[PDB]
Amino acid sequence: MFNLLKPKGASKRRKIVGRGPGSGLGKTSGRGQKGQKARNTSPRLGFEGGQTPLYRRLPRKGFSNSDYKLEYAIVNLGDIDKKFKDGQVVNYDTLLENKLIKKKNKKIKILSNGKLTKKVSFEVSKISKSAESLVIKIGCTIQLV
Amino acid sequence: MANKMKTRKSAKKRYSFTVNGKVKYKKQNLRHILTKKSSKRKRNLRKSGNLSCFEVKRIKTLLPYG
Amino acid sequence: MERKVFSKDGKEIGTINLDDRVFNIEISHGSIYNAIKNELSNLRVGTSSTKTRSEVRGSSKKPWKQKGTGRARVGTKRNPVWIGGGIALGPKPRDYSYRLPKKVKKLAFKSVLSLRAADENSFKVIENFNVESGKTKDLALIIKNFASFNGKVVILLGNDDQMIKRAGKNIRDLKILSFDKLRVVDLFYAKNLIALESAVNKLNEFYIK
Amino acid sequence: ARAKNGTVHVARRKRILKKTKGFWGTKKSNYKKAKDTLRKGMMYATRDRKVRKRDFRRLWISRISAALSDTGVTYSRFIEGLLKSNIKINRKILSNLAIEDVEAFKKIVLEIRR
RNA sequence: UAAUAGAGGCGAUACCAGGGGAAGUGAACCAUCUAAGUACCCUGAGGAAAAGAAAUCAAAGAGAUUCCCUUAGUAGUGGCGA
RNA sequence: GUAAUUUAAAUGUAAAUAUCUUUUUAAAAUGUUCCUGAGUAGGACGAGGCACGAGAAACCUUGUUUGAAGCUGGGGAGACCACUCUCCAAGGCUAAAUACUAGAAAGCUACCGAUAGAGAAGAGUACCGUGAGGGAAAGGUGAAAAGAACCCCGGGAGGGGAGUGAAAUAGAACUGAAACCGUAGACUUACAAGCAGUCAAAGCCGUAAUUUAUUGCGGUGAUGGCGUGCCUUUUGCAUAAUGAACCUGCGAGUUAUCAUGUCUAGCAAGAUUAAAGCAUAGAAGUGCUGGAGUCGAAGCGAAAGCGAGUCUUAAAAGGGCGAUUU
RNA sequence: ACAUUACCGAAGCUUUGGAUCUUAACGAAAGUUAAGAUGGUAGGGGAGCGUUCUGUAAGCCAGAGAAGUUAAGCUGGAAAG
Repeated sequence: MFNLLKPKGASKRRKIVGRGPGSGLGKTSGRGQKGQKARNTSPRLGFEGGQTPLYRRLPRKGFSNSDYKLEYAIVNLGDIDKKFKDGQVVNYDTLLENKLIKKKNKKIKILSNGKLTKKVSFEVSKISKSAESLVIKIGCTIQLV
Repeated sequence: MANKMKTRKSAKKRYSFTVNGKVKYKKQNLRHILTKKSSKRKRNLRKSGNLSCFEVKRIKTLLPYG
Repeated sequence: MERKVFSKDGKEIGTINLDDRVFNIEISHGSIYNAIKNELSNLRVGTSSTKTRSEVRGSSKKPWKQKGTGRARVGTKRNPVWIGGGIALGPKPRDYSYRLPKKVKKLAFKSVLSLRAADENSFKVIENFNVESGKTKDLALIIKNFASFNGKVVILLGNDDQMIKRAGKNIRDLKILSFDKLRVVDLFYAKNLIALESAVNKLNEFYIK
Repeated sequence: ARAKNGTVHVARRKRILKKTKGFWGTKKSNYKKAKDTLRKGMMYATRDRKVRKRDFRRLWISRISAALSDTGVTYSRFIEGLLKSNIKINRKILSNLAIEDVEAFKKIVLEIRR
């Protein structure tokens, strides 16, 4: 005897249905009276009862351009300030080991949320104009790779 | 993986999701006979719109992943 | 925390330190509960089965005409309603195993160890020994010198001492566990818990990390 | 994991049959008829528990009216004088009084007629 | 005609390869499509079979074939309807 | 019997060692010639397979036709052209990883316990149909037959005695209910129109108290008042709408995955491993190893692209979608 | 028909005893008071009884009598025990 003492609310019971009048889920079991829905079914296809559905009244807009996206990771100046220090090269290797990106992507971009105060060296693939202005102003260096 | 819910492609090609819930879409009636339609009507039909909040739940069911 | 160490004859020999970060964590009864559930669910085979309408032997011929006979309509003889027929919504083989997050499992281990060590009498520590003969008399003598609560006894080891393990595989209410292969259910329900100081040290660096 | 043990239905039926002991014909032994008759009986029991108050008050009124038939006081006037002279005795009490001890009730009536 | 050698059929109401190939449905009809190479039929052997050592993948620098986890419900296709 | 060990004359299946069999009895080394897979590559028309339905429709197989080059070559790089990068067909084999268990042996189960479980604890038998084919129901004495010697009634069966046995309301069967059929005792009923019940209530009977015939536990109940069985379906049913002979068993929102919401547990700008491997054990575990991938961390625009801004536009000029307050 | 004084008459109202919930107050809290609020199908939310197996359980209770029907009595607001 040690009485595991489960935390409360850790397991709802169930919605056992069709098991008597007193349970509130009696003969009809939550389905209503009759019709299509009383017997397992509902016409799925976003159906509006034969009215032309919304996704068929509206028109389309174009391709998705996948298979040709240049997808790659965003890193912000506030993040660099919070995580790094002076003199090292913010690049693929250091951001990867410091866990700012994952080594699936290798084309990082640097954005300008938060503020950066530390002189650093950068070896990145793209940079926003606002961010490089702020970074040159603080006195860092920028090589585009 | 045996039973991944399939998206509704014909709906994907027409609906888009904004960051906090709303659904973006392209307005109708600007595809076809256009000479008779007034210029301000056509200009309003060009700009994209947002759907009423009443369809968002059904659309979220139609696009289980997007 | 500090703890007295008894010799293998029941008498005190020395003292040992139980690290607080393992044996004095605040108890997480929620993690203990989740871990116990998981350890006992992973132990199910879950191979029970049953036959539907389609797997009971028999033909799918309509037993009699739809209209005119005077009997209740029926489609096949192995109708779930009919006696001997299939079984609607019965049990089918299924996988009951699942894996808890490792952090939760670790926290449960720390919690159960702290909960057991909180009590001075039921938890005890014995200086390293071994049963070089492999017999069972010697081991049983050691337990029956220590254990008092007439019930489950769990011995903790700091290695894989095959002699002790195969000497204790036959004791009545005994469970031998190495430090790195713990089981929360055995720890939680053990009424006597006897650890070696080798096991104590290996547990300290095992769960401090 | 089969969960069959049918020590439940016999229990329900035994309790029902225990409560339906003296009923006529097949209503005392058969499960279906006993349950139907019992369930309508319990509803009758509730209704009648509320009706017993009306029935007994009606009886008391009739008894009072009978005990007053002698004198010349119609008991509407008797209730009248009773309230007007501020005697807050009860219909049950007066009805029982007219039987146990008639002269006390008669004295009350003489006193009302004022 | 002679000589040896290998086969006939059964078994597995399983698996594999080759050939033939629906219909009930969904699309609240249906004719495209779907179901589906599904059921089933037939021809072959094996203990696995088939396939298997690039006139290939594919824009990455890899390196036979097959089976998993992911990529991914993605890329495309579809009376762009399902 | 089980743990840990261990029987092989003979037979079958496995490797290893020689025997045996076969092969090289040689390679690093420059340019001229020969060959390097022919109705084949490809093209036209008609089809199929590729996720890809003629669509811009590659490529492969392929029916009807046509038809090449020979490394100074040819094929492919999703119409095609050029360049470039790869590869060298039209000859034939290949174990392992992988699919499957009718079965054999050794084991396990929050699998079943006789309407369950294979149809079948006795079997595709009995039975039905010309045949193809379809297809049941029936488990239990006692610890041991130690099966009731003998006697009485009876033609027997069977029962009553005597014996065996802890028990014979254990005698061809354990526990033996309900539906159904009875016996005996108590009470009520043959002037009365009762969904059979409930609320009141005299008398009779059983029983406990209070010194004892008046109050309770009770069973029956003359008489009074009230009361249109139930289920399902309908605007609406006692309805002469539907359904049930009764009773006892059996007999319906489950499982596997995805989406999303909430609760619980844990971590946190991060969270988390999947397949799979190792170790111990034989204990379909659980402790590690394994980060490939996914969801957040920036969105906007058809896209290019730009980014706390972006798009619509010469315009932040106004708005649309964002955010600085996660 | 027109006047005077009445009475009877519903689960309405009032009073008595008891229970739950909402709000407010008091109280460390538990709870104690005040106010009102609880007919109800579809349907939504919440709280429990009971059955079988598993861990607890190599525990506890049984031949001095388990399980099961079976007579009577008793408890709980209902499932029931």
